[PDB]
Amino acid sequence: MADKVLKEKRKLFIRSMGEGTINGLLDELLQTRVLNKEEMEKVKRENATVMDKTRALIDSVIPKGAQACQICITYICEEDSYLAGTLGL
Amino acid sequence: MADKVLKEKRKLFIRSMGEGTINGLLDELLQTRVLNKEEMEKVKRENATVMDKTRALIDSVIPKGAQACQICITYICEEDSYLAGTLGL
Amino acid sequence: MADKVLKEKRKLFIRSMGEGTINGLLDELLQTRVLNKEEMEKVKRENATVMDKTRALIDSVIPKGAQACQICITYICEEDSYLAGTLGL
Amino acid sequence: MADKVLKEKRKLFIRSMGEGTINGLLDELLQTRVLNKEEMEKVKRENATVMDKTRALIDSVIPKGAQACQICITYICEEDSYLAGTLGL
Amino acid sequence: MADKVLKEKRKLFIRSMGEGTINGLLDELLQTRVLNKEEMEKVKRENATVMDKTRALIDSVIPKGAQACQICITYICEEDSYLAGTLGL
Amino acid sequence: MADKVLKEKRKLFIRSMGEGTINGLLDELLQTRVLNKEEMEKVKRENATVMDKTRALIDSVIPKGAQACQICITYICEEDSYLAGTLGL
Amino acid sequence: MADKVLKEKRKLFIRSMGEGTINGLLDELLQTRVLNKEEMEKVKRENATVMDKTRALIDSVIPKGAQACQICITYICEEDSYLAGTLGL
Amino acid sequence: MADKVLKEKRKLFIRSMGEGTINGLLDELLQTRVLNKEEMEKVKRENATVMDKTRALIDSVIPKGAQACQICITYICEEDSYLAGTLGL
Repeated sequence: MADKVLKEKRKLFIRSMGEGTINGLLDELLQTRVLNKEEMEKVKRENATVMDKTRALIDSVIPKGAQACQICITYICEEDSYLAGTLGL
Repeated sequence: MADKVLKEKRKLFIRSMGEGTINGLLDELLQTRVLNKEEMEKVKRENATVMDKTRALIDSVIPKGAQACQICITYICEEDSYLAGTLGL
Repeated sequence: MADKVLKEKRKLFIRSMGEGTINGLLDELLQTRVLNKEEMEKVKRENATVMDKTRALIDSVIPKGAQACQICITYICEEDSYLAGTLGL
Repeated sequence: MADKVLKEKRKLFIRSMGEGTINGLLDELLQTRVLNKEEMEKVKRENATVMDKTRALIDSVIPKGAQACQICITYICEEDSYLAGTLGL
Repeated sequence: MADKVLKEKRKLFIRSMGEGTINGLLDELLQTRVLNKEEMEKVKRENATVMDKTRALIDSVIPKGAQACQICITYICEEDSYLAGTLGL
Repeated sequence: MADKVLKEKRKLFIRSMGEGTINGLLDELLQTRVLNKEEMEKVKRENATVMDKTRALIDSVIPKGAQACQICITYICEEDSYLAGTLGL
Repeated sequence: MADKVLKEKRKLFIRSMGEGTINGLLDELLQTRVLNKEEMEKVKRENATVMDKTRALIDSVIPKGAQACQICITYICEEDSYLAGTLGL
Repeated sequence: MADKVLKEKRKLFIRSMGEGTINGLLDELLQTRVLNKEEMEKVKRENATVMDKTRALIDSVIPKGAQACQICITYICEEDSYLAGTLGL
C-alpha cells in the first residue's frame, strides 16, 4: 500500500525534498484535518533546517495509516510531478 | 548526465552568473513548471544580492533530478552562449 | 458563521491573496483595535514573502473569534469584490 | 473567584491564546513583581511553540493565588477585549 | 539611582521606543566599551521587531549596574529630549 | 488630546496624504527637532510608495507623545487647510 | 597604528561621512583587493541608508588589521581633506 | 601540522572573521566533498550571528583531520591574504 511505498523511500524523501513543497504539504494535510495545528506548528517551529522538518513530517504521518500516505503522494504527484518522477512515484 | 555536471561547477555559476540571467532563467523554468510560485517568490524576495540567489536556485534545482537540470542548462546554452563557452559547457 | 467559512478556505487565501490587500486589511484590523501594534509589526517584518504574511495573519485571526472574522470578510468583500467573486464568499 | 475562572478555562486558553498577547502578559506579570526574571526567561527560552509557553505561564501563575489571576485577566480584558468576549471574561 | 528608575519604566520603554534611536544608543553604548561587539551583534541580528530589540537591550544593560544606566539615560535625554519628556525623566 | 486624534484618523491619513505634504512636514518637523536626520533619511529611503511613507511617519510620530503630534497637526492645519477640512480637524 | 584610531572615531565616521565618499573609498579599496566582490556587493545592496553602509563597512574593515585601515585612512585624507580635517586625522 | 595551527588560533578566528569569506569557505569545503549538505545547511541556518557561524564551522572542521585544515587555510591565504597576514599565517 501507500504507507509501504513511503517507508522504503524515507532516505530519498529526506535528501530530495524542498521547502516550498514542505509548505504546500503542511497546507494540504492541515486542510483535510488529518493533522491539526499542534503538530504542524511543532514541525514548523521546533526544527531549523528543511530536512529535519521532512523527518518530522514523515515520522508524524506514517503512524496515522494508509489514507494520509495516499493524500500526500497524490499531492506530491499533482503539484510537483518532477520530484515524484525522480522518486519513482 | 546534467545533474552531476551542474553540481560539479557550482562555484563558477555562483561567481559568474548575472542578475538578468537569473530573471530569464526563473521565467523560463516557471514556464515549464519545474518550480511553482512559492519558491520562485522566496528566492526573489528573501535574498538581497544575486550570488545568494544563484546559490538558492542551485540548491532548489539539484534535488529535482536530471530532467530539471536539462531545461536550465539548455536555456543557459541557448541564451548566453558566451557564459556557456567561458564555463566550458 | 464567519469563523468556519474563514477556516475552510484557508488554502485559497494562501494562494490568491495579494500584498495590497494585505496592507489594506491589516490597516483595517488595526483601526478597529482587534489587533495591536505588536503582532502587526511582527507579521510585517518577520516574514519576507506575501504568502507567509497571509498564513501568519490567518492563524492569528482564527483564534480571536467570529467577530474578528466578520470584519475581515466585510472588508475583503467591500474592497476587492473581484477576489470575493472568484473565491465565492 | 478568579483562580477558578482560570482553572476551568485552561483548554480554551491553550487553544485560543495569542503570542503577542503572551509577550504583553509576560511584560505585565514581570512589571508587578509577582514574576521575576528567571521564570520568565525559562518560559521564553526553554519552550518553542506558543502553546507550550501558555502551559508554562498557566501552571506558573495558578499556584501563586487569586491576585495574579485577577491581574492577568484584567490585563487580557483591558487591551484584548475580543478574545475576552470569546472566552467569556 | 538610575538602575531602579530604568527598572520601573521598562514597559513604557518597550511600548514607545524608536528604531533609529536604538541604532544611535547602540552606537553610543559601544563607544564607551561597556558592551562589546558580540552582544550588540546578537541584539542586532537575532531579533526581528524593534520591541524585542528594546527588550534585549534593556535586559542586557540592567545587570551591568548603575553606571551603564546613567550613560544610556543621559544619551536618551540629550538627543531625544521629547521622548525623555513623555517618559517623564 | 492630539495623540488620540492621530490614532483615530490613521487610515484617513494613510489614504489621503500627498508627497508634497510629506516633504514639507518632514522639513518642518526636522526643524523643531522632534526627530533627527537619521530616521528622516530612514523613512525617505526605504519606502517607495507614498502610502508606506505615511505609515512609517505616523508609526514613528505616535510614540513620541502629545507634543510631537501638536506640531504636525498645527503644520498640516496651517499649510494644507483644504486637507484639514476634508479630514475634519 | 591606524586600527585604534579608526575604531576610536567610529561614531564620527557614522555621523559625518557621505555617500560619494562611500563610493570612492569602496572602489579604491576594491582595487587594493582588501575586500572582494562578495562583501562589497553585500554592503551596497543589503543596506539602504548611507549610515548603515558606513557601519557595515567599518565592521568589515576593523578585523582586517592595521594595513587595511592604513589604505582607507590615506584615501580619506587624500580625497576629502576637509572631512579629515574636521574629524582631526 | 595544520590542525595544531587551527586549534592554537581559535579565539582569533572567532574574533576577526568575515561573513562573505564564511560564504566562500563553505562553498570551498562543499566543493571538495569533505563537507556535505547536512552540516553546511546546519551551520548556515541554525546560527544567527557570524561569530557562532565561525564557532560551529571550526568545531565541525577540526575533528575531520589535517587535510581539511590544510584546504581551508590554503583557501583563506589565497583569497584573504590580508586576513592571513594579520592572523599570523
